[PDB]
Amino acid sequence: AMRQCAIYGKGGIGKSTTTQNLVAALAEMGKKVMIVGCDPKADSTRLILHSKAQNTIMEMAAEAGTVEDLELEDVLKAGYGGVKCVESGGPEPGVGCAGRGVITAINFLEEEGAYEDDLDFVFYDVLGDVVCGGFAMPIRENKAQEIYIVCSGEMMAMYAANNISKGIVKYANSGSVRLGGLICNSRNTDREDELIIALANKLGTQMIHFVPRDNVVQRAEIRRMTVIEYDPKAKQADEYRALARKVVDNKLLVIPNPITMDELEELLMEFGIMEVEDESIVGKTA
Amino acid sequence: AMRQCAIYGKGGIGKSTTTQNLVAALAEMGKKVMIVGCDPKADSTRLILHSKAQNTIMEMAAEAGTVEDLELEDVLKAGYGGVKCVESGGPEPGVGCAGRGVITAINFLEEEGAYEDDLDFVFYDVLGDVVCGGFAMPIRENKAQEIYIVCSGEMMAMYAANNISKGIVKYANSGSVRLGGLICNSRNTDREDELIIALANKLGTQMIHFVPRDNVVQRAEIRRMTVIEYDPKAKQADEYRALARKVVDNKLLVIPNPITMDELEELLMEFGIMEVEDESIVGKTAEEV
Ligand code: SF4
Repeated sequence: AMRQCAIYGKGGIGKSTTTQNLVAALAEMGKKVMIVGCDPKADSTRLILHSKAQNTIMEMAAEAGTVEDLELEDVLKAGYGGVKCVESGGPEPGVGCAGRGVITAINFLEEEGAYEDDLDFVFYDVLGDVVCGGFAMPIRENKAQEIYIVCSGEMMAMYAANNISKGIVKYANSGSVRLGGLICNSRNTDREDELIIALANKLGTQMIHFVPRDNVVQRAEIRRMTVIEYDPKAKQADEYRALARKVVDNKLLVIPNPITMDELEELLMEFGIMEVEDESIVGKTA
Repeated sequence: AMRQCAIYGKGGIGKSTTTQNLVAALAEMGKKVMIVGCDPKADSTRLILHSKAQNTIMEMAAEAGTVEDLELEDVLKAGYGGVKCVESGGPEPGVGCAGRGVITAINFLEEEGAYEDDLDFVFYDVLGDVVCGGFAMPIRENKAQEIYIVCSGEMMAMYAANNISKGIVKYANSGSVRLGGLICNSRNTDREDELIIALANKLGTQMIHFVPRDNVVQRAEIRRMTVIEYDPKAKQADEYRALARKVVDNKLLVIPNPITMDELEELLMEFGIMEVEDESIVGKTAEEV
């Protein structure tokens, strides 16, 4: 039956590009898939639909008067391989809450029968900069049972993974939301692969796939498309199919073990990302 | 007469380093200052205190029962130049709202008379990666009158500048809160100064200063310090004394004119940041060439 997944991770490490490339690979294997974009920039569907910007549920609602008058056809678009795409829309600057926006989007999709239409998979594309109650809404309301965290071998992306893990610990007694694994979006940095496997081991999960950097991703991105669609023969295309294969097959759903800031520094030093701090020069004029 | 300011801007562009270097020059120049860190990392005070991490109000309250069981001395620490320091602390991951925490920290500091104590400036350091109702708390509740925006000549920094400006508009209508200027944190990107001068004009504001890239900032950072403390004769110190002098003298406080997404992208393209899109290759497979 339909699996409900979310991809969570920091901004500016290519999470949405990895999400759309994975979803493309899943359509190619013959799964029927929906992407529900929950990023405030609303950038989670452009490579499926070949568009500059999909009209969001917030925008279309606040324009049809309210969500009550909105037609599913203005909001749900089909793109590469029949993948169905919808955007939440981010909060209204200075007043909104992403928790309220995501609930509106989901409640609206249920009501119109989106979740029932032959779907194998739904992927919530969600921001993990700050893991407040708003961005955790898909977890609190038991909508994303299988979470995959995009990170990279850098402090802030790994801190965002840890905080996402703590969001999953909080809802543990409540429902069935589980961490299914980490995805490492490569930044070309030494031992990044080994850093994310070790972080996975300490979190009690797996690194499910290492996504390499390859120029073919940007060649496809400039054309508003996925690699699967642009160049089905590319080495990079086989890397997205492999990750799709491991996600379809995946049974390792856990409640993770969040680590301390001291244990995070310890992995980042051990893997050559961070240096010994020389406590001796602290507070001292030149 | 105490001036209540907020520095808003996206993460990963050096915002908190610029803020602390600005507060450090103001203290060097006779001013009594308080920094209220509002970033979830709670990174707004380390270079003032030469400290690894300042205890946050959220962490202390939860361990001490509630915020009512805290004393001022455990929360407000003084560092370089008499500069008073406080970290709100960020939301409990998965449950909390950043605004709930920032409002709890601000009521506690008023209640303990920390705003009456011979103060020239309060500076809130606020993350602008998403301008929800939470991170606008200092603006919705009339605590910050003058907002300055750190950006850089990068797409996401300037998208953040524009959403922060729309946040000011929502409250400036029916409030005294105003936009005081853009501060460019250089990334040594070509024509950055011009891009931010142009964005400032389109918004109705000024580019109050351009902060260059200088390796002497990391020399100081590495020792947990501001450049004014680490080497006042440095060229980069006068940069921070100039930005300070302009904030002290500033009388340009505006309701901004936010720009559309198209008007912003045409800026990025007019100054060589964003590439012009070739519409003829959109949707074209390699097999179609
Ligand atoms: S919960 Fe998170 S998103 Fe909602 S308002 Fe508070 S901070 Fe913003």
